[PDB]
Amino acid sequence: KVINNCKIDQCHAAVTNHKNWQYNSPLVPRNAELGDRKGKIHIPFPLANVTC
Amino acid sequence: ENTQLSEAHVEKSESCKTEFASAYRAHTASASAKLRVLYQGNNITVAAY
Ligand SMILES: *[C@@H]1O[C@H](CO)[C@@H](O)[C@H](O)[C@H]1NC(C)=O
Ligand SMILES: *[C@@H]1O[C@H](CO)[C@@H](O)[C@H](O)[C@H]1NC(C)=O
Repeated sequence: KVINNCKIDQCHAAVTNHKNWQYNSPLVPRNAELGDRKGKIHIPFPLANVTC
Repeated sequence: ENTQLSEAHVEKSESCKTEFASAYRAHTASASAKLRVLYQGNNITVAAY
């Protein structure tokens, strides 16, 4: 697309359509005011008792 | 005129099922004993409260 009578400045662009999910780190901004959940995954390697 | 919102809270760790300390209250105790008795040339053992 082409826009007439405008400078290179005063314009903003972004990519807006995604088809995958991602973990919600505190280093990335939120999608919207109330987040929508899509799934979950587990943490491996539990603890146990042993002798030394 | 941009803003930022932050929040946090506190929870309990999963490792509390293995590493923990317990606080108790005590009362009066009981007693028990074990003995050896020599009776007509033989050794016998008894156990009682
Ligand atoms: C062994 O681990 C279990 C949990 O896995 C815990 O309940 C128990 O107190 C542990 N015992 C010792 C002696 O560490
Ligand atoms: C068992 O009795 C004998 C005597 O018949 C004695 O010499 C021995 O010391 C007794 N046993 C123990 C463990 O004291």
